[PDB]
Amino acid sequence: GTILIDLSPDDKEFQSVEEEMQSTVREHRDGGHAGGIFNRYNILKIQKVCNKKLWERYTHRRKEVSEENHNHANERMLFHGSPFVNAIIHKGFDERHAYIGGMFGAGIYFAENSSKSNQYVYGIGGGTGCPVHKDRSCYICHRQLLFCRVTLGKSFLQFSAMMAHSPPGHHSVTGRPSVNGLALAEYVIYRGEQAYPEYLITYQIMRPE
Ligand SMILES: O=c1[nH]nc(Cl)c2ccccc12
Ligand SMILES: [Zn+2]
Repeated sequence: GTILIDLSPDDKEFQSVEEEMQSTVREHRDGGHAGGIFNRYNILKIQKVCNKKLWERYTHRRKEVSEENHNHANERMLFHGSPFVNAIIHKGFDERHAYIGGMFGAGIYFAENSSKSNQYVYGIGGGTGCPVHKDRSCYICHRQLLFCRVTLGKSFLQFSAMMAHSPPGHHSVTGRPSVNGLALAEYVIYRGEQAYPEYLITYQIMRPE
């Protein structure tokens, strides 16, 4: 079902996706423990993920949510890092991609900061790092992130001091850091059909000069 189309680095689509990656790196409170130490990426490949059944499943949900929310899907593009990226692009998001222990209950988490999603590429809190070197700051091994279409609908705003259900009458949760003024929002959805893994980004973190 799924096919991957490579974007040309010469294509403005590839460049705006790269731009969204690079411009949303920030420093993290763990000093790089989970995702490694870096200020920018070496982007290796960007692919468009194409799956007609998964897309129809997404837009069918999007229209439902839209209809329930002052005609507004509230659709965003957000990063998602996960060791199960191969399964997500083939079979879609589901409960086995839910972060049981997350701050906003058991759902599927996305971030505005690419560097926040990079923390999850090798597992929760970076797991034990790359499979080859066991290094959470590995500069050699190739990482992948998804840059996804996410339907938020009516989003419950939850300020944070940094499968379950949406709070009644809402279709997601906005987790908004209230202490770190440079940290962008995270978002949690509770139905796999509310996200589509539109781009697959293959990259390395770069060692700071
Ligand atoms: O990109 C992400 N992937 N996985 C998780 Cl649990 C997560 C949790 C918070 C913020 C971002 C992410
Ligand atoms: Zn490695």
